[PDB]
Amino acid sequence: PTKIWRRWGRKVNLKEKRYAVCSSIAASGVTSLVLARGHRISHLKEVPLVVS
Amino acid sequence: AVKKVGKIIKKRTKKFTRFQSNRFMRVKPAWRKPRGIDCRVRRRYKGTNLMPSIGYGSNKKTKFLLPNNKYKYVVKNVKEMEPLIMNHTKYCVQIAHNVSSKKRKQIIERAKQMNVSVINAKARL
Amino acid sequence: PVANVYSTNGKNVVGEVEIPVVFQTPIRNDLIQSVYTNMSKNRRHPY
Amino acid sequence: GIALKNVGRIKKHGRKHLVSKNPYLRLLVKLYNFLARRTNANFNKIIAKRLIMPKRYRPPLSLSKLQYHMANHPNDIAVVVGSITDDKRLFSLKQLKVCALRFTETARKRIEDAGGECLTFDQLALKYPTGKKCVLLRGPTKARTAEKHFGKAPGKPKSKARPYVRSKGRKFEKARGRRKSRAYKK
Amino acid sequence: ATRFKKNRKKRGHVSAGHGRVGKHRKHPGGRGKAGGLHHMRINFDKYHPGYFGKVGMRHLNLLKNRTYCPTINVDKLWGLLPEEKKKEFSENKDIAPVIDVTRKGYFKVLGNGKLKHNQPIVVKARYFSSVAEKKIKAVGGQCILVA
Amino acid sequence: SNVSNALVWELTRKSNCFIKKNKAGKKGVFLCDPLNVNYKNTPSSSGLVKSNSTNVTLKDGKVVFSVKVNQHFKMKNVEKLLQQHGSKNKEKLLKKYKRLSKLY
Amino acid sequence: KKLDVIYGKIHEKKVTKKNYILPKSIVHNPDIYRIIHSDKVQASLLAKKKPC
RNA sequence: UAAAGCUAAAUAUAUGUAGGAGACCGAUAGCAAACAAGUACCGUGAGGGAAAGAUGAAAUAGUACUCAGGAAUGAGCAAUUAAAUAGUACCUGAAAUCGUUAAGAUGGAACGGAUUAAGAGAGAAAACAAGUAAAGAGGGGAAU
RNA sequence: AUUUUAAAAUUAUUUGAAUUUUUCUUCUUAUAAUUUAAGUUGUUUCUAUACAGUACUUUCUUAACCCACUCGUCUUGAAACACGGACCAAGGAGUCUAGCAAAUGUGCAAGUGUAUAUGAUUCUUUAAACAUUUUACGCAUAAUUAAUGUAAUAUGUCUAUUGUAGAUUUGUGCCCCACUUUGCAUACAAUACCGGUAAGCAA
RNA sequence: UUACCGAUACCAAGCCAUAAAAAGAAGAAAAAAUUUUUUUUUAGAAUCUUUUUAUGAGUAGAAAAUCGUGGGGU
Repeated sequence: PTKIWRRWGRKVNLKEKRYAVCSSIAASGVTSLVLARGHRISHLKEVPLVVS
Repeated sequence: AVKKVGKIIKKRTKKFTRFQSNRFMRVKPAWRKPRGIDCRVRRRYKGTNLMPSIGYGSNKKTKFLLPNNKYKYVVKNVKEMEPLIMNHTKYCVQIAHNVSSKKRKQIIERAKQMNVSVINAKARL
Repeated sequence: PVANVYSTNGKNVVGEVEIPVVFQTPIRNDLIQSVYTNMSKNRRHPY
Repeated sequence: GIALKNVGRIKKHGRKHLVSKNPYLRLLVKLYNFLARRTNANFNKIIAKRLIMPKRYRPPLSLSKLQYHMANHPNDIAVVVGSITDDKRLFSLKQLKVCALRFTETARKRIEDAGGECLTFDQLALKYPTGKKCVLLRGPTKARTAEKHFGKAPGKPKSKARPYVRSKGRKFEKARGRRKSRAYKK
Repeated sequence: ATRFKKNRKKRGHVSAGHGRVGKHRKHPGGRGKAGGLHHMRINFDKYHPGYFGKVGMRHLNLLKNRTYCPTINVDKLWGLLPEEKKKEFSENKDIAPVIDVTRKGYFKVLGNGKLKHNQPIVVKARYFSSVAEKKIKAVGGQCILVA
Repeated sequence: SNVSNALVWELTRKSNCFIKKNKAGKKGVFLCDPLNVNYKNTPSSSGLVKSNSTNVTLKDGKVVFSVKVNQHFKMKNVEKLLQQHGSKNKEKLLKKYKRLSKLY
Repeated sequence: KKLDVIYGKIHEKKVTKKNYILPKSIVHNPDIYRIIHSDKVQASLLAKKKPC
């Protein structure tokens, strides 16, 4: 019988979490990755796109 | 017995059937390896239900192609047929079962003007 | 290494900015995937 | 029927592929597999093999042992397929050119402050593609605590294996079989 | 995790990898640490030599704070302090560092390792090893007892 | 630096919005980047791996010629355009375009 | 602009992630084919051999 | 500073009530109970304790009329509905089991493996003909 | 798409020689071709000048020759005169938590894990994410002894114990090799030093 | 004394997989019509590609790679 004391959550190393966030930002900065993830970005000028 | 159609060798036809599936209704013919203890088929007794083995595998130069010497590719709309624009000689197309009559007609006409053969071309008409 | 800044009207480019060094970290799709699975496990409701 | 060993198939042991799905390490393994194939260099063959090893066979090498191993030839470059860790017991460093998989922040800072330089394996492949003046080093692959429990069982005569215990006071695994006063000793 | 489990790969194999002969029964050797000295004695003596019996006298209520004392060896005293200050103390011979290891969290200074030759250093600690003090004043330093 | 064509291929060889496996006829895998001339899932053909690449594809029923930074344009015209933005591949592109032109 | 502040450059008191250092890479430049095509290692390579 | 006394908060809540949720179950599952369920029913008693959801958008469309029948029913040239082989045991409607028709086999089992042969069903996506000239319908692209 | 090449053989010319003395004698000199090299090629028919038939492909049903005991299971041994199974559907069995270890992946590294908790224009999601005013705690960083306790070369040297093999490196005989140079990991030993116990001395 | 028949063994050849090995990170080929067209192809995925050799029973037991099902992100 399913019990409520299953390991629902996971403790993640803070350094590993920060690494993951940094790598996600870096990946968002490269065009081929943003194209490969599924966004239709063929027409925006640059991928690290910043607005006023 | 092997069958040869040009370069295509099928090392065996009459696919393997599960042991005793002929005389038990609850035993479906889908192949299962008889684990057994005194199992006849597992022991490879003569004259009963031989087991599949990798030796029957077909030549990998002609492994997946249809009787038309073309690999089948299943498509759901007109946009999945773009890659065949430069594979028309080695791929044939097949429309997915759940595609409606308009998408079917559109796929057929696009394949015809791409001169890509269609397997189930006369379905739902 | 700079990025152009654009106006809310896309037709213009306003003063560019320098790309933060955080964009130079290793990309590490395996690490991102594993950390993601472990992290996404944390919002589950019990049954 | 033929009477062969292992039915005639040569059996190799150990790793055959990289297990880590780290894209940079995969790129590095590709580069050094190509280098090992295309050059004759046993240097590159060894590096290609070592990049593949598990963590326990890429142990850290401290700064003190690095600079001790590179004492006699000072103008060469030391290549380690593990990590380089700092050694607080070391008082001074001196001008080390070290290629390594990774450097801890303290070790990197200390090496640059001493004036040497830290190199990655792609830079090593760029500048010394054959391994001229390059000394292959590795840390202690058997110093780790897991090996302290391995070998002859603790209980076999003259065995040095550490037992598995909750704690290590006087009342844990220390009475009968570990001293002459209680039956026997070890 | 459950789809990576080894039992899944024995799904149609009758015995589930537990033997057609010996079977998987429930506690066929006993529960927990039952058979030590009787039928698990080889395991107990081969892997846990000194398990049985008692040695020593009892300490009734311990109060570990009384005898708590962390140790540091002399070879890490210089690494306790930052690199630039290490260089300063090395270049200047008229000044010495005074390090209170008790503040860093160490109560006893032990004597393992080598101190730098002709480099004085004054160490404050609650306890000192004999060889630790010998090395400290061999390099021209001093040990100061604090509490 | 941080990225490379090889590194991009390492990241995108498997996980991709453009990859189409052939589940039924098992042998094919197609890569359908906007800059993939032939739809091979290959670092030498993948338009998101290549530094510069040109191809022709039909969009909303119109054939458009594309160059990789990411320029778009609407047979003689295609030859002139290919000469203008050109870096065997040219002939393959021409024949692909001539096959595309026969599409409604 | 705040990304540099958050991740260590131009530190300010309550914004910079305290004592966090951006992850470094195993490789310095991942263009392994450019390094292979570099003339120093092209001169290093032996002549191409032949298969069975 | 015992042998007299009071005292809020931080704490717990398989109960009751009321809110809100979920990588939960989906009618042999989920509570025993999705329903007239702690019900029907059983036991002298303490107690034990089920089965059972689904027409259709709409019955404010639930089958009118005729014929034959004692009637139940059945049939229709009749009828609601998009549909009645959705007719109230009503969505879909599997298998076991049985009926009708057709084809075949048939000397104390039946089935099967392997190889062919004879029949009978299906079939053209390789299992011939690209182009060429004409006339008929169409569709697109570029060219002002 | 840079060995179906080169060579070998053969044919036709060609230079010289040799010899078994020549209509297949051998050895090369050159050229040109061939294949006996350097894994099957050609011709003619038919299918057929068709659009699916009486042909061809295929499924099924029936025969025929040869073969074929009832599966699961315990067992040395099952077709068993061993047990379970009339049939069909649906359900039906190594899981969850704690704790330990090994393995491997990942981060950081003499450190590592920010525990409970706090904050903060985040308060559908969010019960998650994010954060932590320059000695909380665990594990590790030092062992050993019942224990008072004691605690790792040792200031001649920022040096890093000694051997025997041994990876790598350096030279002389950018690619083989014997001597040189360096001596990772590790293995086998030797040495010191720490704790305990003996023995000797002992203010 | 001969000949013959006779295996899932032996031999030659093909193919499948397993193991190991040799090696590898860009240029036009043919054919059919009539110089000009038309038809095919014109490769480069490193747990990959090409080629080579040997090998293949298996309960209990172990591992890898595959095939499916409910639900969740993309």
